[PDB]
Amino acid sequence: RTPQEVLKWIQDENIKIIDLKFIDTPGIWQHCSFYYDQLDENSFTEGIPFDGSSIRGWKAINESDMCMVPDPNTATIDPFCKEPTLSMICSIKEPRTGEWYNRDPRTIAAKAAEYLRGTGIADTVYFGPEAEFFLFDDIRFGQTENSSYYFADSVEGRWNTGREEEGGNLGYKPGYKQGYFPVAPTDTAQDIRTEMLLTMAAFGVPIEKHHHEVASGGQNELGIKFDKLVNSADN
Amino acid sequence: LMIYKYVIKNVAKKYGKTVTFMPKPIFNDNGSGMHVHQSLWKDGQPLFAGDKYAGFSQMGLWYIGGILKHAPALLAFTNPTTNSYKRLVPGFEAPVNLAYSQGNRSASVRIPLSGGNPKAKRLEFRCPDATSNPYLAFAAMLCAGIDGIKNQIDPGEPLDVDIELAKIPSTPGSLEAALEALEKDHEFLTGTGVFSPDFVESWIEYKLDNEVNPMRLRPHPYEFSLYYDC
Ligand SMILES: Nc1ncnc2c1ncn2[C@@H]1O[C@H](COP(=O)(O)OP(=O)(O)NP(=O)(O)O)[C@@H](O)[C@H]1O
Ligand SMILES: [Mn+2]
Ligand SMILES: [Mn+2]
Ligand SMILES: [Mn+2]
Repeated sequence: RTPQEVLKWIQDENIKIIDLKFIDTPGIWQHCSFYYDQLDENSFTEGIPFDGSSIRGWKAINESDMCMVPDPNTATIDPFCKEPTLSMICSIKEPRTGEWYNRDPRTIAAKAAEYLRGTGIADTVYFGPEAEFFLFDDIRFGQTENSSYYFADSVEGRWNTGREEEGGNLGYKPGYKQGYFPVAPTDTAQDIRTEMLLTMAAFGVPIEKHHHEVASGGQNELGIKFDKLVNSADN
Repeated sequence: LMIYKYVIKNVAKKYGKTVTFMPKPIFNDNGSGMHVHQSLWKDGQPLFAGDKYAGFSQMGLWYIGGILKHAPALLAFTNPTTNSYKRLVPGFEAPVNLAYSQGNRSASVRIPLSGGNPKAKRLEFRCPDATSNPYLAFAAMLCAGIDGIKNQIDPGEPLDVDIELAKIPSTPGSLEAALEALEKDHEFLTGTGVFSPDFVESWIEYKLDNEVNPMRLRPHPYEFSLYYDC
């Protein structure tokens, strides 16, 4: 896809809002939404302004102004927006120099793939990440001067086999280290994992599989295909 | 021992508390055992004092012989509950292994370290627990002891180690197993006249009908932990 094809997309489908996404230094996705008329051909080169001093590990208040440059190849509809919203992944431009920002993790990533091509060893590096997670029903944490606490909860949690539940306690709570990978009613996350897998596919992610993981109390994993460095970190 | 058990229970009740002498009330923590020290004496003199192993006499070694040889049968009287076998489990904390040793608190029979005093020379049978009838448990252990001197049972060689392990004879793993060992080996009790064959038979019958069989019938909560999904 190209800047013009994305602009034609917005005009044809009457998309009113654009959600531009970009990563910060530690690894948290940041975003800013814009009314359709704010995105033109120049947004894909010069970028859109923002405060680079409120993003962790970036600019200092005195040299704050930065630019968001969206990638046309990342455009899809964000399903989590009631209002049909087009979403794009950005890279960060330094407005002072006009060059890509040296602290932008997505710039570093592109530079790494540019370096590989420069050595003559290879032209492509394929990365296949396998990120396990926990699906919790509750989380309570805090720490004051006289306290420190965390309380994680899940219906699958083995620590909950003797508890009174609303109408009532249906058993089948996986045992510790025994979640990989008994069927339902032990596995309570089949429908949700399929939804997680199918919705990210519509976002442009190459999808493969899904399974319940070793841990009791919601450990899960979704399987996605490898891709080129930047594409894989985008995925 | 009966007074001991009575005052403890009653002072606990006085202070609004409750006492149990059951071997294993708490899982993954120490059980309640009744280690029983014993020694034979004649004309005021200690007969278990000598120049053999751990400062013991040949008679003392022989008394241990009997105890160790008759230990599985002795357990029908010294450990007479299904719960006894939750404490007498290999590992936590022993004494599952039928051997004598000095200082070793992992052996069935322990010879405590006496301060060079003949009067303090004795064996500690560690297997018993406080669910036993002390009158029956003590009479039984005496009988096995005497038979050991009279036959003249070699206790074997001491085991001075912590924790191949199949080389050493083991105690019964259940109440029925101890009751089986009593049916096979009860002549050291009966032939004496102390216990009647009538009593020995009624003991096995009462324990099977009122404890072994009712227990086999009842589902255990941990069976839900292991088997609810299947
Ligand atoms: N030649 C390759 N280069 C890079 N990644 C690859 C390559 N081939 C496969 N992969 C990816 O590596 C990931 C591995 O998933 P999978 O095929 O299940 O291997 P796995 O080792 O059995 N997974 P796991 O059991 O959790 O360790 C997927 O993203 C694959 O697409
Ligand atoms: Mn995994
Ligand atoms: Mn996998
Ligand atoms: Mn002791």
